[PDB]
Order: sequence, then C-alpha cells, then structure tokens
Amino acid sequence: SSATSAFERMENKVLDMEATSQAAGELAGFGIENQFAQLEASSGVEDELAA
Amino acid sequence: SSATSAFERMENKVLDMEATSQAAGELAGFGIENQFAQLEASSGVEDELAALK
Amino acid sequence: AQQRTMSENLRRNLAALEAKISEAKTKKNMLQARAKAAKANAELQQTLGGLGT
Amino acid sequence: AQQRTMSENLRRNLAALEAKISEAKTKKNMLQARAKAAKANAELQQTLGGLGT
Amino acid sequence: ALFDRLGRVVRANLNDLVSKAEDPEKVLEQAVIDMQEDLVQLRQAVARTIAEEK
Amino acid sequence: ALFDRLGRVVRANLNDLVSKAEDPEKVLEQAVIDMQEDLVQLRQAVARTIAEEK
Amino acid sequence: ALFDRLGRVVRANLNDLVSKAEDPEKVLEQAVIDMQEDLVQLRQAVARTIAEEK
Amino acid sequence: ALFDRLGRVVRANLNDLVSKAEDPEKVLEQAVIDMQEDLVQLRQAVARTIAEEK
Amino acid sequence: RTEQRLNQDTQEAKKWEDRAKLALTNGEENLAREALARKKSLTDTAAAYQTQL
Amino acid sequence: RTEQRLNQDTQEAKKWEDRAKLALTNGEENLAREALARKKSLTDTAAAYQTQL
Ligand SMILES: Nc1ncnc2c1ncn2[C@@H]1O[C@H](COP(=O)(O)OP(=O)(O)O)[C@@H](O)[C@H]1O
Repeated sequence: SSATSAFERMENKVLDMEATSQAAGELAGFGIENQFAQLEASSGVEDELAA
Repeated sequence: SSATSAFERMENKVLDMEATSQAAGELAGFGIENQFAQLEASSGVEDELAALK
Repeated sequence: AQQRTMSENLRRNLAALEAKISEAKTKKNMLQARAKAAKANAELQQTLGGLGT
Repeated sequence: AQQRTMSENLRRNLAALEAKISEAKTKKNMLQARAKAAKANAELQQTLGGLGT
Repeated sequence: ALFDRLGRVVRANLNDLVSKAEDPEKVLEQAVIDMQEDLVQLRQAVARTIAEEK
Repeated sequence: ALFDRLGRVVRANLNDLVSKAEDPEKVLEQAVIDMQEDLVQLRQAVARTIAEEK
Repeated sequence: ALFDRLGRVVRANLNDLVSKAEDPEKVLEQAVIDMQEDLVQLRQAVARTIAEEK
Repeated sequence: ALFDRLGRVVRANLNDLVSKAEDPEKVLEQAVIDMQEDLVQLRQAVARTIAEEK
Repeated sequence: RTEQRLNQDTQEAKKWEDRAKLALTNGEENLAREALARKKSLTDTAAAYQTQL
Repeated sequence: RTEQRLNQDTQEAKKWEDRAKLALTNGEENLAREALARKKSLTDTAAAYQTQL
C-alpha cells in the first residue's frame, strides 16, 4: 500500500547503473556556474564594440 | 515477548553485524586512509602550484 | 449556529483531504516516471553492458 | 471535575507512548539500511578475498 | 517465552511474505482510485449538511 | 532435579534455535507492526474517554 | 571447498551453455526494439510530469 | 587417524578432479559474473542508505 | 579496445584539468581541490592503461 | 614463472617503500611502520624466490 515502499522498489533498481553520483553531482555544480559566467562576460564586451 | 525487548535484541544483533564487517575488513586488508591521505596531500600542493602559475 | 459551525469544520476537513489527495497524485506520477526511467536504464545497462548474447 | 482530571492523566501517557513508538519506527528503517549495508560489505569482502577457495 | 518469541517471529515472517507478494505500484495507484472515490462520497455527504444548514 | 535440568537444556536449545530463526529485517519490521496494532487500540479507548467527557 | 569449487565450475558451465545458445545479433536487435519501446514509455510518463508542472 | 588419512586422500583426489574440470574460458568469465551479481546487491544497500540520509 | 580506453581516459583528465582551473579562477580553492582529485584519479587510471597497452 | 613472480614482488616492495616517504612527511607514523613492515615481508618473499630460481 505504501507510496514510500513503491518509491524504494524503484529507488534500488535506479541503483545498479551507479547512482552515488560522484560524476553527475560533481559535474553540474561547478559546470553550469563557471561556463555561463566566463562566456557571456568576455563575449558581450566584444559584441557591443562591433555593434 | 514484548516488542521493545525484541527490538533491543535485533538492534544489538545489527550493531554486532556492523562490528563483524568492520573487523573482517581490518583482518582482510583495510587500506583506505593510506590512499585517502596521499590524495588529500596531492590535491593540496597541486592546487597551490596551479594557483601560483 | 450549531449547524453552521459544524458545517464549516466539516468543509475544512474536506479541503484538507482533497489537498492531500492532490499531493498523492503529484507524487504517484513522478514515481511512475522514475520507475520507467530505472527500467530503461537497466535495459541499456544490459544490452550495452558486458558480454553475453 | 473527576472526568477532566483523569482524562488528562491518560493523555500524558498516550503522548509518551506515541514518542516511544515513533522512535522505534524511525530506528527501524535506518537499522534495516545499516544492516543491509553491513551484510553486503561482508559478502563483497568474502568474494574479493583471496584467502580460501 | 519460547512460544512468545515464536509468535513474533511468525508474524514478521507472515508480514514479510505479504510485503513480497505486494506490488507497491498497484497499491499506490489503486489507492488513488479509492481515495478519489472517497472524496466524492464525502462531497455528497457534505452536500447534505449544506442542504440542512440552508 | 535432573528432570528440571533436562527441561532447562531442552528449552535453552529451542530458545537458541528460534533466536537463530529470527530475521532482523523481517522481525524488526514486524515488531513495529505490533507497536502500531497495539497503539490503535489505545487510541480507541482515549477516543471513548474524550467523547464521554464532552 | 570441494562443493564450493563445484558450484563455481557449475555456474560458469551453465553461463557458457547460455552464451553458446545465445544468438548475439537477435539480442542486440531485440534490445533496440525494447529500448525504443521504453523510450516511448518514458516520454508518456514525462508528459504527465509536464502536465502537472503546467 | 587412518580414517582421517583416508578422508584426506579422497578429498584431495576429488579436489584435483574438479580443478581439472575447470575450463578457464568458462570459469574466469563465470567468476566475473559472480562479482557483478554480488555488487548489484551492495548497490541496493547503498541505495537505501542514501535515501534514508535524505 | 585498450588503445581506445587509454585515449578516452586521457581526454577526460584534460577536461577535469580545465575544470579545476576554470573553477579556481572563478574562486573557491576547495572546489578546485575536489576537481584536482578527480583529475589525478583519471591520470592514474590512464597511466595504468598505458602500461597495459 | 619463478622469475615472473619475483620480479613482480620487487616492484610491489618499492610501492610500499615510496608510500612510506609520503606517510613519514605527513606524520602518519603507524601507517609508515606498517608500510615498512610490508616492504620487509615482500623482501623476505623475494629472497626465497631467488633461491628457488
Ligand atoms: N562477462 C560479462 N561482463 C559483464 N556483464 C555480464 C557478463 N556476463 C553477463 N553479464 C551481465 O551484465 C551485468 C553486469 O553487472 P553490472 O553490475 O551491471 O556491471 P557493473 O558492475 O560493471 O556496473 C550482470 O547483471 C550480468 O547479468
């Protein structure tokens, strides 16, 4: 009956293809921040000059 | 016969299983810290050098 | 006055119930999606895993 | 007056028992988790172990 | 004590057998279907207390 | 007294056997079930008491 | 040890018999067919989380 | 002790026979299967633990 | 296959090096340290594969 | 095969020995001792193999 039990059953199988997440976890955190930052900044000054 | 007594019994059994596993590893060859200590010290000096340049 | 305050409280119990059911529907569906995701991952881990037929 | 005094005593004891049961319930889950983790660690140690055939 | 412990062991074993047999996804789904029905039943009953109030 | 000693050995063996037969995963869970089962009935009594007070 | 080794030898032999019987080209093909189906099932389930989000 | 010696000979022969019966190609592979089978179950435990932590 | 594995690990090591440095520029030494540990980890694995090749 | 086993043991002995340098720098005295003791046992093993060879 438990919704929680339903979640667990699924939750394990999710586990087997690696889910400790030392990659996805690590990656995303500093990735999204750093990339967009340096990108738009440098790019933007250069763009405006030519416009 | 009571639930609480049964629980205390299962709880001790579980703690004993955690303890068995821990001891079993040490006897087997437990390194961990060794590797960990070197990787900690390496990342440190490397970041320092990285930052320096 | 007795009927009005009784009905108001009963109405509140009804709203609470509905809110909880809404919550359960939202939860149900994300778990179904996650379950299908787990299954899909498993199939790729099978086909594109190690050796065998 | 007698009813009010006595029905309040019963509430103190229900409240204590509720704290108690929920304690066991939460510990039940984490203990099962700890136990499965430990059980598994022991299994891996045996499989990975080179001692014995 | 022997049988008292046997009883506890037995109930747990029985509950586990139930848990094993128990598809949790149908339980949760089936549950939503019944909860929705109950919600509707409550709405009708409430409708009657509103009629009476009026 | 040898009869009593024999009984003690028999019971000790059987008590050890049923202790061995415990499955914490099943049993710990079952124990909690018993706790809840029991509470529900206490709540029913507190339910009556409260109603009587009113 | 004798039976412990026998067990390992036996499982390997059994797996090999399976590997032998196993057409790998149908496995891979069959797999793509199921993976495509699963992809579709995920798309529907995702569609529901999108509906809920909206 | 002659009984124990006889047993040792019997077991040694049978151990040599099952060692001979090993097929590295099958067996080495089977051993890896066992490793994976075992890991999967560890991962399930780590799965629960992580969920409980959350 | 071994040749392929070696190159793949080498490439990932370069991406993690880049990431450590980008993160370091943006700030946070501890974050850079974490990235470096992974960088080293992949570098070490790559070395092993090189020798194997 | 004798040569192959022994050669290997000599490489493993260096890995313990060069690990001991890092442990000593850190101030991991017990880990450093165990590493040296491991190096001794491998040295003893290697000697036994040479004779055998
Ligand atoms: N030789 C093999 N190598 C890898 N996997 C295999 C092999 N033979 C069969 N398999 C199947 O592939 C799965 C590999 O286990 P899995 O834990 O997914 O791998 P990993 O531990 O690398 O993630 C097993 O469940 C097994 O049924």
